Amino acid sequence: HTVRAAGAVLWRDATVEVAVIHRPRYDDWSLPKGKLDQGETEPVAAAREIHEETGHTAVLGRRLGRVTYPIPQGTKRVWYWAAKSTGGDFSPNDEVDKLVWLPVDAAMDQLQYPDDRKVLRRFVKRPVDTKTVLVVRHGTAGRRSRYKGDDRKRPLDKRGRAQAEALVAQLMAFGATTLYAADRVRCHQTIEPLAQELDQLIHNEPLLTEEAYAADHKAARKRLLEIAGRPGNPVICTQGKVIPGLIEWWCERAKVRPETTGNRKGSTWVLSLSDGELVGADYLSPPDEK
Ligand SMILES: Nc1nc2c(ncn2[C@@H]2O[C@H](COP(=O)(O)OP(=O)(O)O)[C@@H](O)[C@H]2O)c(=O)[nH]1
Ligand SMILES: [Mg+2]
Repeated sequence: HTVRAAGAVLWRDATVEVAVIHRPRYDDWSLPKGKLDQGETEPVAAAREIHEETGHTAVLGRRLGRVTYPIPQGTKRVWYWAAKSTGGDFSPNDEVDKLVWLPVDAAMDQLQYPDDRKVLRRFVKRPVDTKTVLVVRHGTAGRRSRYKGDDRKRPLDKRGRAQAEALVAQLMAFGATTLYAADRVRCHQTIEPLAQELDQLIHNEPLLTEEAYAADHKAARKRLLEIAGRPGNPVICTQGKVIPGLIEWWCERAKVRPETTGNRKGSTWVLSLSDGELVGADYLSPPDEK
């Protein structure tokens, strides 16, 4: 069998130091990680494990790949994120009796596992103090053909409503702060729950609809870059025939290679930016898939 897990390179600005945790059961030094709970997405599990094992709150940034290791029951697969500490503090807990904050070179020597050193090597390979643009395809909204009335007003269905609710924890894991939605009800409804959680208004985006994008893709590219340049971590909820065009264009321009890809309803692209440059493009499956 295969056990899905998530973890992080937790880091702080002491000047970058990384957290290394000691687990006395095994007597080893590692990166924080743990298994996904039922219904949990990898990013939400990573943030929870950071809090349970280190005592810190954090904001996830760039994805740092996956590590597979054998366990008695079969295989454990762990997706890792860079995670900047935002608060909290370490007190000993069930799994961890010691935490040390080390510069990356010293942390590399402290780690027990070759695959944790590979993760830390990926961490240092690019900027970590990043901002994040979260591009979300709206949730499930039934069929255009079975809908009577303006297609623009077609609402989320029950499943899509559930996806919208499940996206709050996932987008908050990345420190979402500002909200944008293509001019379609189904796009606004996907981030409505997040708008209530943040108490933030959704800015309507006429240029990022399928129809607008098809007629004027250059206006849409320029609008994406403008949103990306504003302070904060914006969420942009749009449509299936818009997102691949925008993501592939930006990744080809920046020479960024996405490790995963897809375009499902409810999916999220985490775009990591440093000083205006794209440095990561991480596709997350819908919260009720995978
Ligand atoms: N190769 C490898 N083994 C690990 C790692 N973490 C834990 N283990 C080993 O895998 C087994 C299960 O540990 P773990 O995955 O932490 O699960 P838990 O301790 O039951 O929560 C134990 O033998 C661990 O020593 C790792 O990063 N790599
Ligand atoms: Mg283990």
